[PDB]
Amino acid sequence: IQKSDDKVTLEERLDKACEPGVDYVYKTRLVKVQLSNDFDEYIMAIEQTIKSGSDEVQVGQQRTFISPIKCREALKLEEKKHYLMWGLSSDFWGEKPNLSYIIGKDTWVEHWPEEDECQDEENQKQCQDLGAFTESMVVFGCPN
Repeated sequence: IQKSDDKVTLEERLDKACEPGVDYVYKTRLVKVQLSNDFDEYIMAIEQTIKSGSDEVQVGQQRTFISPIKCREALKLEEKKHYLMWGLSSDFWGEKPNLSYIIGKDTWVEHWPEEDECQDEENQKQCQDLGAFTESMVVFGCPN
């Protein structure tokens, strides 16, 4: 989703992440990046489950994000970083114990800076929006 992180507000995240099309909302980390000729895969671990969907995954379990190689320069996924990823349930690929996901055009990937990295003035607004995002969907959920 090519909306910029400065152009999106907290209320835009509240409107987009509470849609019934959007199935999963997670703040997570990634472990392994495997680069292949067909598609690049990301073994990725659950840090929090902000909004669980049709996949029953627990905190600390690992899943796989599949992206095409042309998005490898576009995603800019660096290892041991935190990312906010949401999206729809149409990106189911495998079966239930071996579920794989697809980074589609409707998949929201955002850089989540760390707790020390919130101390910068450039990352203050993003940390405030993402903290109020977590404190709105974890504690109170999504209305309608």
